[PDB]
Amino acid sequence: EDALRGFDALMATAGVESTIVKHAASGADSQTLNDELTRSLQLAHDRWGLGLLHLRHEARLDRGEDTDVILLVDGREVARLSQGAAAISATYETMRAQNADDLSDWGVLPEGHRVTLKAGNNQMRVLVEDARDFETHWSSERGGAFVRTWRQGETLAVEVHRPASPGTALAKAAWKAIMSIKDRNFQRELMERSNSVGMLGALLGARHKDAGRALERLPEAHFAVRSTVVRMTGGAQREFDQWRSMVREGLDQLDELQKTTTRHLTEILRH
Amino acid sequence: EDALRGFDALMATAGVESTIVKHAASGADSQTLNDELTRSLQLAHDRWGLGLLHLRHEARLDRGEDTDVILLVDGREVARLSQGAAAISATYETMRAQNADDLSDWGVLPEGHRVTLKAGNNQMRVLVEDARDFETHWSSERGGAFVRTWRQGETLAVEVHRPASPGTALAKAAWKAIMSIKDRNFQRELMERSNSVGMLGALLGARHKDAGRALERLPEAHFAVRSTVVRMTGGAQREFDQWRSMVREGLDQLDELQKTTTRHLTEILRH
Repeated sequence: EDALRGFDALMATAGVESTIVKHAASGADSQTLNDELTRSLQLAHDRWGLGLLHLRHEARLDRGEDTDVILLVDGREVARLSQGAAAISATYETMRAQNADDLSDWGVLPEGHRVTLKAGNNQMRVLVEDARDFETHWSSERGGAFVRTWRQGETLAVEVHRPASPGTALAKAAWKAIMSIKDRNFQRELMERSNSVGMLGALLGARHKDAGRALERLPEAHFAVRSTVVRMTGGAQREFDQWRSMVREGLDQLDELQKTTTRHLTEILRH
Repeated sequence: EDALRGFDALMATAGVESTIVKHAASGADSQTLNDELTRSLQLAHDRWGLGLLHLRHEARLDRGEDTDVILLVDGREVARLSQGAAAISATYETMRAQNADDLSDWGVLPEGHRVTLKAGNNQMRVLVEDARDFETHWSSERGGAFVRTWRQGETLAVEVHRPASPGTALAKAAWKAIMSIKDRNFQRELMERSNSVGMLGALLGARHKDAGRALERLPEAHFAVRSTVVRMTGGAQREFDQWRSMVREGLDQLDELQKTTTRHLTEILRH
């Protein structure tokens, strides 16, 4: 029964408007349900930013009962939702790798000479206009963000991410939930307790918890949103102006989405 | 019996030091003989410059008698040497295609955005240093030659060719063979006849021919050498200086080889 809501909560960690409950009860074709799951999962991963973009993430339904949702990588069974979110997180963590900096060391395209951008400006104009495949190293974009870009065939793509952590997501949403209390005496008491237990600790103590009893069961606890990817397949792929436009779009979507998730997080913080 | 010498003459049209007679009579393994044939043929094609570099040219021996040599393209039987050189030429001609100019329209790498180099200088430095695959359009090199370059994986390659024709090859070699007569009276007579029949016509009339009786049977009559390719797979592939060096090398080899073939041609002209 409960697999549908699990997956929806998972997706909800990112701006993923899953409608699986509106089709699972509609008798939708199993292959179309799986297809939609998979597209949702892939988008989810673009948002989470694990640097696992080099993999095929697929999602399936089970044939037996109690019907669960299988997470697969490259057609191999990896996880199931019934394992709880934390296990899925650790599973994905064993897959991710980081370089000398706190950044993904992987790269998207099959291995082999990722572009050492170094410096320069017309550096990439050549690549957008006159190049088959390539992928850049990370660009240390000054605006508090890191970005890289690649193209595969007729598809051009850019990703942007800020180094984040569910803990920063929770600090923001928890402080914001404390500010939204609108009960200065109770708020005062909780702020006073935050001095020793942090924002989250105080908020947990307010709801008759010992160490986040329901917290560990909920997804948002780990793998917050920290990245986004903009891609286009189509004539404009080499326009370059389109490329700056993608970058702008990506920054805008990153900021909007992480603020949106803090909004939803803060919301559930007060229930 | 005669297939070995046919192939050797074919190869001899280009600087191809075939030794097939030293191994066919040595009992060499059939697969190694075929392998060597194939490598020779591919080099031959680099020299001839048909713009068919996008194909797999392979050469095989026959199992029956009288054992002939099969020319294959992409594992399909295309021609056999027993067909005479002219037929092989026409066969290859149906394969070649030329653009708005007298140049091959094909390109090497699978189709899709060959680089419109247009103008510019650091245009390509980006590509040698920071690019996976690509291939340029032809470069109108001022030095009476056209050149283009591409890379496939860890292999970087450049080709250079001059627009030529076996007829120009024969005009040069024939005039040179007339000058090498060293019999000013006979030479005078043949030069006088050239006025109406061309150099080749005069030289044919000197050897009791009507329209090149043996000429049509010999390879050099068609598909002269007009191109060469320099390729490297190895660290230096992105050095760029190595790239200029390849270009220099290619021009040098083109000039040396076409002069060498004129030498050998002229030689057979006087027998």
